[PDB]
Amino acid sequence: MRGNQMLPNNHFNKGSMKFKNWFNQPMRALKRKEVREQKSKICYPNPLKKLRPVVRCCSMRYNKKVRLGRGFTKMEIEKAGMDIKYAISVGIAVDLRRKNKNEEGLEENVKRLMDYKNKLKFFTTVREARDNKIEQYKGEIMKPVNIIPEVKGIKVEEIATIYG
Amino acid sequence: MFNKKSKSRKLRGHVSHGYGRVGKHRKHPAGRGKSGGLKHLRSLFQRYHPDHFRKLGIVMFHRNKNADFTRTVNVSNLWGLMKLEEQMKFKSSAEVPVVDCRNYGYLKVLGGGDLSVKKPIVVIARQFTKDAEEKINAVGGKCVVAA
Amino acid sequence: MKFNKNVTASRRKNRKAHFTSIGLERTKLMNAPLSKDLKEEYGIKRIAVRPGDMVKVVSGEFKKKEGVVMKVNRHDIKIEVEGCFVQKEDGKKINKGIHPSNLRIIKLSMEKDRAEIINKKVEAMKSEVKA
Amino acid sequence: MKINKLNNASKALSYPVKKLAKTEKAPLTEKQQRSKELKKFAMSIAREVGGLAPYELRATELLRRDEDKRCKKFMKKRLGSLKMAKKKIELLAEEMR
RNA sequence: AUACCACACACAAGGGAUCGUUUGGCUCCUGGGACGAGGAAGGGCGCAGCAGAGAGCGAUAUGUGUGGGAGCAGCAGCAAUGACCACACGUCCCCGAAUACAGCAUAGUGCUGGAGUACUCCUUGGAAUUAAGCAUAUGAGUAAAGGAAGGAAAAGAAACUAACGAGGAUUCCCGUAGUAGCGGCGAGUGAACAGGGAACAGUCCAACAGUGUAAUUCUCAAAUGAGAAGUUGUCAAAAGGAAGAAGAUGUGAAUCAGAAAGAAAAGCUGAACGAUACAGGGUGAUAGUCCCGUAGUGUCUUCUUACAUACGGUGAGUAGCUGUGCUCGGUAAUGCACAGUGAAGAGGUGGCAGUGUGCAUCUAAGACUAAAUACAACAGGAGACCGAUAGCAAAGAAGUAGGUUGACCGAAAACAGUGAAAUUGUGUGUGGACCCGAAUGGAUCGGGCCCGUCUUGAAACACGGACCAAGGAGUGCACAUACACUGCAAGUUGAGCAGAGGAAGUCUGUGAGGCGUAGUGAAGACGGAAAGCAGUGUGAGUGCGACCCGAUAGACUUGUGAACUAUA
RNA sequence: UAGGGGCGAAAGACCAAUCGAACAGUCUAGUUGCUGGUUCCCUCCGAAAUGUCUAUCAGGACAGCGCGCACGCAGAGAGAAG
Repeated sequence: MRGNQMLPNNHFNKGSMKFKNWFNQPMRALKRKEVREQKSKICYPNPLKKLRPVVRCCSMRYNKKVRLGRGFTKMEIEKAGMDIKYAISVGIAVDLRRKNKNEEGLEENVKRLMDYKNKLKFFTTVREARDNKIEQYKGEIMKPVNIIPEVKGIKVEEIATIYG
Repeated sequence: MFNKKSKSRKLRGHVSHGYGRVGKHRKHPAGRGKSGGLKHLRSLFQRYHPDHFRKLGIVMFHRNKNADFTRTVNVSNLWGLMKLEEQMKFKSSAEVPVVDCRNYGYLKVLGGGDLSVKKPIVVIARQFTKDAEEKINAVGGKCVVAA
Repeated sequence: MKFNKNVTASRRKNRKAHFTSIGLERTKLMNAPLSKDLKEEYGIKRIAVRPGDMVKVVSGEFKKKEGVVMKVNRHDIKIEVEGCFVQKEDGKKINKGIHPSNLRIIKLSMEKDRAEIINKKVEAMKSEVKA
Repeated sequence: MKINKLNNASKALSYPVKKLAKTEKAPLTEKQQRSKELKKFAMSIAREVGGLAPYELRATELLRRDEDKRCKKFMKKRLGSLKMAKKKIELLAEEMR
């Protein structure tokens, strides 16, 4: 060892070490596409994905950002006038482990349930939908965006009374 | 340049491959890795790496990065967070801008330089230096502490 | 262009498939064109050459000659035609074999099952032609 | 390095939420009461049929001589936990009374 | 130098390089993952008209049925009264788990054993090597040896994280991170939550079953009886379907002629014609139209999948403690064991030992679970891969010929092409070891010790080298780095993954993280200079076989040997 | 009766032409500061065998002497005169 370098630390001593290559990457992508397509036929009029709640992220670093969670709580579902068995039949996800501890978090998730209920359409048989030429929705349902906001201006008299 | 021939291709026909006839090219003449550092390699360490052989400082057996992560901005850069089209409106306009550093991922404000435009501004952050507070109050602005 | 990915385009694979063929696939190798008149007398465009049929040689040393098929060598893919031969130093004469595709049929040998073979092929066409 | 810039005072701040009160579960139904009664009853019969174990006898003997601190040390070494020892002493005391 | 020795050229010998060719290999991707007491895998022996090896088959050693249809490769004989092929079935000698046996369950019938083990789970457990020595440590919970299962296996629905304004089973990918820490604080080792995605699903037993009648399971009879299990506790409900996928197979356009020349035209020259088909293969030289296909189109056969009852809050030699041994990044104990000791019904946890007390979050000591993930044999498709001293050891009867007492060990050989050099004979010329400089009709003149290599120093009485051909040694990846070149710039980026698209290419989104935009201290705490990020390559350091070849040695096996020789 | 084991009227003798620790196969391409080798042409520049520390003396590292790219630029391996 000669000259000036950051002192080495390269961990290649272990003779039993395995290597993983990724030559299969394009092909496995094509298989995942073809499985989704055929799954989408089996339940034609219905979306492939279920509806999920909006929750707030964990640490001090991510407090100001909202995200999708696992499932609605029994309290959210009941407040919007539904019952658990019905919610499942209509493609809403459920999570009985989660607890509610805020007024705000509850109010927002109730809005999602009422919005979704309003945008639905019901059919007697598959053939009726087929004849009406209904086109099935793809991707996640009503996802959050979390954009950067815009700079508001305020009059000099207000400065004393509200502080942004 | 984007491509160049290698040195190995010029050394064809020359006996020692550039390692010398007397010194040669052997397997490991000095030892393996970064070993020998208190002994025969002491001169390399004392010249380039003097604070290597030591123990130092307070110990916490588990730390959390998310609970301690922060990013800092100076007063001279506050107006720069706004878009250039936005800057050019508030410069002439009668209104006062309300800038929230949390929205750009900044949490602490430092007192470096002078403010870009000498008119009032409202600045929202988690912590301010003493110099920063004095500079903002000098122009008739306001500092608002928030979580 | 080929869009079916189950069929091979390898030179190595196509060649092995040729020379190691057996059964009905071997019979496909012995096909020859019919003359313009016979293609009105019968529906077929090409048939496997058999002994006793009458052929015009259209390429090679024996070009323009006509004659009766004597023998069909399946292992070494060649046909022997009456009166196409070479003479040795001894004066002895040996029939020289011609590759099927260098021949053209002028009259069909209708011995045995030939009439049923032809019927079977004509029906197979119409079945899909008329649909 | 983007670490260790704020003071501990400013890290302790928090956003002003509106809370929801906890739903208390104090009511205990008739059938739940009988269930608990029968379990406590069964625990009596075992003690009546089979009696006390050797260290329980030795412990109770020390309590009669007012050897409180000896009994404490003894029980700690038998059960491991100083909490279990404090509980078992209180149960044994009540049995003797 | 008549004939010996050397060199040059022509011819004949001798050998198999070079160039042209390839029904083989290798690598990546996709499918598949199918054995045995109904005798397997592996071994032996027989069967043909002339038959050794190999292939195929069992004393039925080319039999039966279905779909087709022309010959059986040599010689003699057979064949529309079916040559030959393809699909299924019937027959299937002896040894071998090898069994007329061993262990075990039921009212009874039975089940296990051996083979295979790349990938997955459970045990047991090294040394070479690195530290420039070596003993803790490293290599490594790796190799080796044992047990067991499936097409995957394991895991799995919190006695879970976190301290936020919180989240919410398991597995896998990007990332936190070569970080917090462990360490003769040396060499070296080394995780977790978050944040962005793929795929998504939850449920059972015990505690706790009608008492105006065991209502429950099984057997024989019978059209309504006998008997077995069981009160040390039996018994807690639906048919049902069209979709989805993979194979097999049918059809399938359009050309003739000519001078010269050749063994032969498909070349070349003129005139035509097809295309939703100009992928590729075969024909006596380079073919869209000569043959097999291809684009486009028909049929048929298999496989996969789907509705009912009743419930909660106490599962013990356990959790824990003391001593002890191994283990982990886990540090005054991370996990697992053994011996002593041993709870409560209420207990467990909140990465530093103890005692107290509020607060937050969970419920151990019983069970089941799809999808997203891993990789041999065997089958199919591809390639900036190799081209007979290469590529698998093996392009032919290759794990073969042949060999070890034994465990075990193991080759060569392509075309009836071309036909180099070493080396030999004959003929013709020129010289007496040969090279460089300069010449004659002709004797010759001048200069030169044998190369490669270690070395102060080689012609050496220093070592390697008889001769010719072919093969034969600084390479790949990871991490920091300086330089040259390129885009944008207070910013920058092909993370994974989604949408489009006859597709391992390309285009477009969503969207983390990282480094930079300013530093100082062990830290509490404080704050005031300096263009960067991502690539394409070159020089150079460190770790892996690491420029190529080379020890005496060390360890591990449910591997072998007393045919020579020692002793009873 | 079998390998850190056997067997020996004792020589470290003999255990399949092998014994002061057998054979087969694997870990393993074990390690090497030591010996041998390391494959095309021309052009331009051009060394060292010294100092300090080293379980260091057939080896290293740091400095000194080469070369490449070079921001820039009043200097010099010689004399006088104090």
